[PDB]
Amino acid sequence: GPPGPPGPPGPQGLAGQRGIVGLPGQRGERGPPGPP
Amino acid sequence: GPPGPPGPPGPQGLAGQRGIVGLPGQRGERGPP
Amino acid sequence: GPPGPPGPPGPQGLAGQRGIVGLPGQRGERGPPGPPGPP
Amino acid sequence: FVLTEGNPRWEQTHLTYRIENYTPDLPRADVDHAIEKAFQLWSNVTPLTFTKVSEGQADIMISFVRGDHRDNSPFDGPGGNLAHAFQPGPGIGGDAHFDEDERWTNNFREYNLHRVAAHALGHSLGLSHSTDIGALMYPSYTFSGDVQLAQDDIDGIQAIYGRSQNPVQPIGPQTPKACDSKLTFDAITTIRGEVMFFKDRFYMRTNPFYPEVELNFISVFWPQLPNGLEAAYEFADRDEVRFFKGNKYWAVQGQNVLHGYPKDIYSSFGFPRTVKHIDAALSEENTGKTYFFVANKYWRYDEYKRSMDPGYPKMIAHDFPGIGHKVDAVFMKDGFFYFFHGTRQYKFDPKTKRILTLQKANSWFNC
Ligand SMILES: [Ca+2]
Ligand SMILES: [Ca+2]
Ligand SMILES: [Ca+2]
Ligand SMILES: [Ca+2]
Ligand SMILES: [Zn+2]
Ligand SMILES: [Zn+2]
Repeated sequence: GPPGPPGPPGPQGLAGQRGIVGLPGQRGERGPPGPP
Repeated sequence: GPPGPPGPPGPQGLAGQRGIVGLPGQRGERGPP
Repeated sequence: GPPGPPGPPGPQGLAGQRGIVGLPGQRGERGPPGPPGPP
Repeated sequence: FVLTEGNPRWEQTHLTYRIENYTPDLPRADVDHAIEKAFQLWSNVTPLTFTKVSEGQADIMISFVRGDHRDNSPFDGPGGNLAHAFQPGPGIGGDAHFDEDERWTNNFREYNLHRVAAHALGHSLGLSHSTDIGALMYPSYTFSGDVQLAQDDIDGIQAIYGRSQNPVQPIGPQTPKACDSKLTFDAITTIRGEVMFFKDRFYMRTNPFYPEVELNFISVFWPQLPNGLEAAYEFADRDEVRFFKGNKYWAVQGQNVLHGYPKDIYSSFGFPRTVKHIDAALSEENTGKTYFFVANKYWRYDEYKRSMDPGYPKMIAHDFPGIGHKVDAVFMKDGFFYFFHGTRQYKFDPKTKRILTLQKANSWFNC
């Protein structure tokens, strides 16, 4: 018996996983001076 | 005949979204006197 | 004599590469004023 | 580790590969080498061998291609998917295609060919993506200059083929488990509001707004820091985090290593050369007093005066009663000092110099 044909393609590949949450922003400079 | 070539590989998956942006830095300290 | 049937499916495509680190957040607000200086 | 579905493997122990075409990104030799070396990481831990035939049909055809290329898995241009490979088998079987649209390098720059190749070749031998974040077989490109198989990749690959005939027997780095007693630390810092504990080439990110501990390669944020840190402390005043490794340190401003590091600790701080390294460190809330522990003695540095304090080689066992003889890590949070040694964490009270609460090192997590 003659060899058959190839099967279809494997199902889609999984979506890639999300990324790592970015690092927190830099702390704000200190407030202004005080009212004498 | 042969019940045959197993078939090609499915396509690769999409790349995952960027990482969420981080929080807004802690407020500043109370200024000088 | 007769051509055999189709082969099985296919291996599932490989998963997607992962995401990319997040931008670091924006700096915070400026602090509150400071206590009163001289009288 | 995960063995590809269907358990594809090669029947022939002596394999052959071929670099069909080349990328105009790197000199043909740097590529031959990069791939040569990569194939070695796998053969180094198995009975397998990888010979390179310069023409004809090889068991593994390596090529550089763009977007669509007659193979069902088109590339996405720059970024994202860097490459793919097919499980073992005849014809297209065991092949590797690198996304040419990428800038392939032989350095630290984005997308070091060698590091991306070692992964691909994992799929080419019969391995699939590992759920272990520290494995080479983890669907994520990270790179700290070095490229090795993690104990996980070694286990998985030897599950398929067996061990190297080498008499010594190679071993890889193991990944830490947040919730596992016996877990210990190298350094603990408070980078911007959160707290990051370090163990090997990994960090465990603890943030108040979120419930989960995040484990990952320290390289995610800082690729150029040295592997295996010794101490680390944040200095609010100058939004800086200093990492220590032996006789010198690195200053990091958020996500960028400052210009000029590493830098020796003796010149920058003033330690005797008898101190070959720092064991732990933490700096006062706002008083600018950084403490560096060296074995059973500690030093206090005045951040503002940029110089040590009056005769400070003091014994720890005095100004810090109880805590112990040695410190692995330390950090200040809520006016309290949390000392770490072995598996125990002490909640030291600076105010009344008293050990308030002994506790598990991993206690700070959700276990
Ligand atoms: Ca092949
Ligand atoms: Ca790409
Ligand atoms: Ca290119
Ligand atoms: Ca330490
Ligand atoms: Zn391809
Ligand atoms: Zn992969």
